[PDB]
Amino acid sequence: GTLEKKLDNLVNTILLKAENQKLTNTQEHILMLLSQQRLTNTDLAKALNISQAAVTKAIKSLVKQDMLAGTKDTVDARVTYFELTELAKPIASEHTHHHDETLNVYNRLLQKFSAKELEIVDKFVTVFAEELEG
Amino acid sequence: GTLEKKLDNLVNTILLKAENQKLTNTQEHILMLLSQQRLTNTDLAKALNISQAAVTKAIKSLVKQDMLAGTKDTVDARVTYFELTELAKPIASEHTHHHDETLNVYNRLLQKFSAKELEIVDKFVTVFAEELEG
Ligand SMILES: [Zn+2]
Ligand SMILES: [Zn+2]
Repeated sequence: GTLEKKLDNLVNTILLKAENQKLTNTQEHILMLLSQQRLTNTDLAKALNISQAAVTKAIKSLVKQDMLAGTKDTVDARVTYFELTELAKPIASEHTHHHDETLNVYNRLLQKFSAKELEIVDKFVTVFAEELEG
Repeated sequence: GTLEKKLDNLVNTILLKAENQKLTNTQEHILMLLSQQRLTNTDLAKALNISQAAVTKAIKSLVKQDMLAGTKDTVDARVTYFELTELAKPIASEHTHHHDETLNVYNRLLQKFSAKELEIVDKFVTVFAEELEG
């Protein structure tokens, strides 16, 4: 019962719960992002903290599945912007409020902690935040 | 910058980093578990905190991929035990020490916290632990 182990479990459940429980999470969160405005491959890599290449994989699958449509900027031809299609919009929404609920779960969970206890939680989830880069 | 949001991000990166970066994590951790001893479908569901059905999906894929072999108990015919095959063992090992490294990352990360700060961390990762059931 080192906290190290507790951490490794926590993450393991996060992965194994997602897995088991057709679109990737990447795909789901791309749709979610493009739900509130259109964006480049590059905004999206930035926003979601992933490779350009990973967006372009997901993007292409989405386009194959009629989810998404690329339409080029009329000042800079290099740039393409993606909109959702009608088929996607129900899907984006559904995922959007799946995420609204998980925030309540997070809120309720955090309520168990004094607001000074929480500054450690904040600190902790913050260093944990991007020690996940490697 | 509510901690709620910080949490939802943390998890999101955990999922999107795993995804992008052929075997599932379930599969990888089943192999990992069966690396140190043989076990039922049921030990494994318990151990990994997932449905019986999810183990049997993963198990069957593994058997199709020649990773795994079921051999029945000689006192209770109802019970099947799974061993890894030779093809699997390199794979289990590799994943085993991928996990050895992530523990150092976790350790190094936790070192930044006073040992009283850490009792909150422990508390926190513990309630977070299985508020992830729903
Ligand atoms: Zn999501
Ligand atoms: Zn793993």
